[PDB]
This record gives sequence, C-alpha cells and structure tokens, in this order.
Amino acid sequence: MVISEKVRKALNDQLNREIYSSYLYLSMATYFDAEGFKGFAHWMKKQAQEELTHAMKFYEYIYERGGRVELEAIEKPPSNWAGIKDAFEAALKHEEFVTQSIYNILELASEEKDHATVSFLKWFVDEQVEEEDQVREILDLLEKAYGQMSVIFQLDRYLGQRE
Amino acid sequence: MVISEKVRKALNDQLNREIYSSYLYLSMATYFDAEGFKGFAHWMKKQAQEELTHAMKFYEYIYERGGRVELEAIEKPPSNWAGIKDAFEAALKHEEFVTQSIYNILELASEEKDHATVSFLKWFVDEQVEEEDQVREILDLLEKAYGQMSVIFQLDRYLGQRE
Ligand SMILES: [Fe+3]
Ligand SMILES: [Fe+3]
Ligand SMILES: [Fe+3]
Ligand SMILES: [Fe+3]
Repeated sequence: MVISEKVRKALNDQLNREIYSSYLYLSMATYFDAEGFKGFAHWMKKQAQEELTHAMKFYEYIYERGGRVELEAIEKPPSNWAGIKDAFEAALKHEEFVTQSIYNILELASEEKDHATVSFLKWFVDEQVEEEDQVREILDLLEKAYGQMSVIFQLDRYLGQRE
Repeated sequence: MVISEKVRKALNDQLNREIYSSYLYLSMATYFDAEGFKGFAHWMKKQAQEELTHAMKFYEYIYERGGRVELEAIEKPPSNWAGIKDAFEAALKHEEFVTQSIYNILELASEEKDHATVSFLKWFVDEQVEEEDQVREILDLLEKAYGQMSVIFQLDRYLGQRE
C-alpha cells in the first residue's frame, strides 16, 4: 500500500519536470518582456507560478504516501524565440510532452493497482487538457490576426489581465 | 541612465543566485519532510517562496533599467544534512554568502556611478540582515535543545506556524 519505488520515481521525475516547466515559462517571460509584450510576459509569470503549484502537489503526495523527494539540476531553458507564435508553439509542444509523461505514470500506477496514485493523477490528466487548450486558443487567436498588430496588441492587453 | 553591462550582468547573476536560494530551501524542506519535521519543512517552503520574490524584484529592476534577463542552469542542491542544526547552519552560511554577493554589486554600482542601482540595493542590504538574524535565532534555539527530541518538538511546531 506504500508507493512502490518505481511509482515514487516516476512521480519524483514528474515533480522535477514541473519545476523545469515553471522555469521555462519564466524564460518565455524574459523574452516577451525584452520584446515589449508586457501582457504576454505577465501571462507567462502567472503560468510559472501555476507550474510551481503542480510541482508541490507531487511533492506533498510523495510524502503522504511515505516517499521522499530529491531535487535534481534544472537545465538552462531557451531564452529567445523567433516571434510570439514560435514561443507559444514551444509552450504547446512542451505541455503535450508533459501530458504524455503524466499518462505514463497513470499506466504504471494502474498496472501496479495503486488506486490512490491513479486517483491523484486524475486531477492532472484533466488539468493537462485545459493547459493545452489555453495555449491552443492563444495560437488560434494569433493566427486569426494574420498580420494585424492592432489585434496582436489587444491580445497582449487581454493576456495581461490574467488573475 | 542607464545600466552598464557590468552592472546588468551583476544583477542577472544575483537573480539566478536568488533562484538557487529558493531551490536550496525547497531541498532543505525535502530533508525535513523526510525526517518527519513538517514544521521545519513548512518554514523552508515559506522561505523558498520568499527567495522567489527576491528574484522577481531583480527581474523587474533589470527590465525597468532597459536590460534583459537570462536564466541560467540551476545546480542540483544538497538533499541531505546531519541533523536539523546542521541544515540551518548551511542556511546561515548561504545567507552570509548572499549578503556578500549583494555588497559586491553595491560596490560595483557605486564605483560605476550608478546611483539608481545603489538606491535599489538598499532594500536587500536591510533584508539580508534579518535573513541572517532569523536563521541565527533558530540556530541558538536548536543549540539549547541538545539531543532532546522534546525541545525540538516545540521548535518544529513554532516554525510550522510561519505565515
Ligand atoms: Fe504542469
Ligand atoms: Fe503545465
Ligand atoms: Fe534572497
Ligand atoms: Fe535569503
């Protein structure tokens, strides 16, 4: 009933993946801020804080199931992109990879019949749907602007209001 | 007006230093949590959030002065100490290193006639004093506990109420 070390390792690896996710979004913030998109940058800082809450859910769960957390090195993220679209495409392909990693913990836990870990991951399975969708929606709004800066600047102001 | 590359680089290095600070304090939480001292772990998690607000103050000042932030790789922190007083001694030593780091930027800024940066750094010089004082107050109390798991119980409960 205590977490297996194979499940404890998959959860710890995901915890460090959420930390890197946070750092990566802060890095996109540095980029948007340097390019004068203060709203996109604000959105990325809020997203970085939200990735830290994901990491700490894994953190607390590992300890509640009798495991222990080991923090690894965080690799230097990219710091520059070839435009707004290129940055949000990278966020999406990142989140699609995080989704796939969370599915892999789900399968592992379900094969081991670790019902509590399966239940825990259900929150993240569903949340990953919304994380991909919010990025996909921004990219669609950007695409639909075509080249029109007035529309792109409104998107900057819109995303800058994020709670 | 406005920042030299030397001062910008010094601030960007301090930003990355504060990020490592927070990561180190989270790593101390992982140790305390593994040893069942949920209150010491709580205090470390609060401190880690505090270091992130330090980092973001440097973040925003760099952009306010027309510079750009570059996030660097983050070293894997230690994950194990030899008791509770040992960990808080590593924390005190680390804060002493951060204080000296901040003094070096102050001297660099003053030598470069960047009095805006000199003014900006006053908050951190003042804050680094109570950062050191708070750890030393903890270290003293951990010393008056000797082995006794009992006096540590009261301390763990007190620190666990940190707001
Ligand atoms: Fe996440
Ligand atoms: Fe995410
Ligand atoms: Fe700090
Ligand atoms: Fe500090």
